[PDB]
Amino acid sequence: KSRTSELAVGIFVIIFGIALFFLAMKVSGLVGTNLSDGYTMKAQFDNVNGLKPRAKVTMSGVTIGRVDSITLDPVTRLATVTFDLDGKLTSFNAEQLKEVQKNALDELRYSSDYTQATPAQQKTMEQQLISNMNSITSIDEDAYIMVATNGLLGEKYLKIVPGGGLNYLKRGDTISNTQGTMDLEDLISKFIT
Amino acid sequence: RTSELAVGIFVIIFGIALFFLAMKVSGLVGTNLSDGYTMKAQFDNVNGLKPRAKVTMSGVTIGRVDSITLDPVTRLATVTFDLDGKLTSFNAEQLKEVQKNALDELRYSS
Amino acid sequence: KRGDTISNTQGTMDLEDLISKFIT
Amino acid sequence: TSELAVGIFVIIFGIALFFLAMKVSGLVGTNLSDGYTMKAQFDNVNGLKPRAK
Amino acid sequence: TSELAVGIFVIIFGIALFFLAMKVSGLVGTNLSDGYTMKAQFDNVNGLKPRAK
Amino acid sequence: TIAWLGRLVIERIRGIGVAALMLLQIIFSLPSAGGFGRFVYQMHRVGVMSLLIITVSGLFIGLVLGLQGYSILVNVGSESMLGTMVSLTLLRELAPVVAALLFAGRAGSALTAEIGSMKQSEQLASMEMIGVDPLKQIVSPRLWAGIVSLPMLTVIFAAIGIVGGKLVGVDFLGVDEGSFWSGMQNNVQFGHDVVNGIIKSIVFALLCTWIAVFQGYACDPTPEGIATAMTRTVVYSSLCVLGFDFVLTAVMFG
Amino acid sequence: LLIITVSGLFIGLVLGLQGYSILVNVGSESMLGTMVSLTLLRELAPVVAALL
Amino acid sequence: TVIFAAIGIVGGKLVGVDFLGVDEGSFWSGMQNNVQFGHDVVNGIIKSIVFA
Repeated sequence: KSRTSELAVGIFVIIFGIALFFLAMKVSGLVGTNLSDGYTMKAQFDNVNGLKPRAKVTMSGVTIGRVDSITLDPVTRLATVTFDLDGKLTSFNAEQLKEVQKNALDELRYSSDYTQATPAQQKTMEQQLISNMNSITSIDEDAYIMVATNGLLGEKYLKIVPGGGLNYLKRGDTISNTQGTMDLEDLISKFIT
Repeated sequence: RTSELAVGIFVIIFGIALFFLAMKVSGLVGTNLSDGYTMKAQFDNVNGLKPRAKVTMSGVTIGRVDSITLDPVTRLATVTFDLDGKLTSFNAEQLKEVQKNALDELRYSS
Repeated sequence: KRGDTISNTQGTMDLEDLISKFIT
Repeated sequence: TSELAVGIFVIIFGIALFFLAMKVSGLVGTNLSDGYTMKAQFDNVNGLKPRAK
Repeated sequence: TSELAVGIFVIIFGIALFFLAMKVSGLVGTNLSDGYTMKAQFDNVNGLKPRAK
Repeated sequence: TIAWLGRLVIERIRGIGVAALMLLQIIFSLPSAGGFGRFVYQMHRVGVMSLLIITVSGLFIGLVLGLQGYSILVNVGSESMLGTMVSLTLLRELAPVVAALLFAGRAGSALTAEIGSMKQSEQLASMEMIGVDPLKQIVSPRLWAGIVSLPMLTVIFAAIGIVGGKLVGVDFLGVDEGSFWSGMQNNVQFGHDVVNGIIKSIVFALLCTWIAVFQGYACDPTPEGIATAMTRTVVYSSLCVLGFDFVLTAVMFG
Repeated sequence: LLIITVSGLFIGLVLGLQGYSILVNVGSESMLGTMVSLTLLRELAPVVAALL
Repeated sequence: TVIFAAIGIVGGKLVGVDFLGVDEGSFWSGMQNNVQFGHDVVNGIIKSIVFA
């Protein structure tokens, strides 16, 4: 019965390795997955009272991303919050991008002054203004961020308010225009007392 | 022996009689055969909305929110909306009545 | 009829504007 | 082997303390001392409780 | 052969004993941080819990 | 000294390899349909004979959940919460585990003991010379009775647990039938609160019965081995149910 | 000890995940402490341990 | 029984607080609020003497 022995171990190793894989893989349905294209962004704030890691991010009320980390800079007194946004929702489809690239340039060359530039300069501007868009998402130049509340009880989350700009921010950059929350004793000090 | 198999059969029957109780507990959802009607709607903000949120006309339940997505170049939300047509489609008599009223007026005002 | 788009817009309103409506 | 049983069972005891002390910390209550009783009169204690602070 | 039995003995055996202790103390009572302390007066700490942020 | 553990581990794991091979043969090829008409008999000893235990335990679990739920829920929402918690607890976590372990006990040790004796007495072995493959004649209907029986028992356990919960939570302790029933309908979806209980039940039924057959059909023909096999089938299927329950629930509701 | 320890770890992790997926619909996560402790101390340790 | 619960609580925290984003302070506070060593732990033990 010496010959059967070997085969038995080989079967074990394979069935067992599969079982280990199954566990490691299947649990990813809930833990360890970003569920996104992975672009990140930064922003700074004056008051982030009641945010949590894993609070939602939205545009127009559509879930668009996650708040990953919160940290304080001790010499500026500002909080820094890091985002994780999903490219499938924030990037432009390439066909849509063609439209975006072209209408952005029409405003930049005709409402603004690129057509008055040396034609060589005009081409240079168009070439890099557009090749730079291979690095962008839909959030424009004037987009706000502010912290948001969820329900009349619940955890605090982050809101993006787009619109009115021409150019776009590159993934990895910092959104500059931000506004902080209000604490309860200071709604009171501002409007009641 | 039949004295042993009669029971083997019995247990499955029992096993069904209390299956039903499980269905009374979950209730009936996901209706109805005239499901096909779906609708689209545009919104500026959908912050608290969810898949499986209910839909109403005058408070009667008539449908479900199925999917919420963003259009990145219009910056609008678009909602995929299952309208349970069983309660919104006209039956033949009812159709004749709305149809007649609307046709009578169509050829009077135009 | 069938599956058209309802031709009307009316979204929700956040505590942001419920508050901005008034000055504090 | 009896020597192993003796040299090994001590582990269930080392483990018993480690986890029991953890349990005390996780659910530690209030250790009162030098307590006194006092009484006071009231007109209404609606919804006051037998273990209130 | 003992070549394999010895390698098999060490794996898991030498992991599991430490594993049980470290995966508990790191969660229930052993820690390390560069902590500093400060004191303050208050007139009325109503309801502030001992573990508040 | 130390190498002893080494050898123990190596051999136990070899055995799992063997079990996998056995399972493949029993499920892979079963052409003898004419003899499978008897599995309905076999079911008598797995399914029919186990309702008493599953039923009694289901009632006690339902009543206990009722009382503990209530003493916590009076501070939060018993009117709405007894319904939702009794039904979700039984459908998601307890019918698939409590019934699975009671079954592993009552059917599992009995089944392994029976195969064990078939082997120890040499009775089983005598079939090889008659040309009747014992896997198709002895093992097949036992493994199948296990697959069908546990899932049906799992449903009954929950059905009784609901009766138990209501019997104390609503009828002795002062709660509305209306909100109990509607609460359950509002939060319990067939898809997938009832369905996931059933899926987990199938997984456990296969894993647990598979082990009971495998250990009963032991290598070493020594009387001491029957008692050892019985203890081991309870221990191994018990840990496997808990291990797999964790992963499956993690996916289903995560 | 080995069997009871492995069982305790899986039960703990299961309660954690089931509690959480219910609590996120209350929005009250402080309950993980309160419920993991009460469930194990009052009903499961005395029953799961007794049955294993 | 005690060891089982102890492992179970730790397993609970390990996922409930450490993987799932719950502020830890509320976990330990939630345990103290309101289950106690002198009551609920004691009843868990009494039941285990009976079962043993």
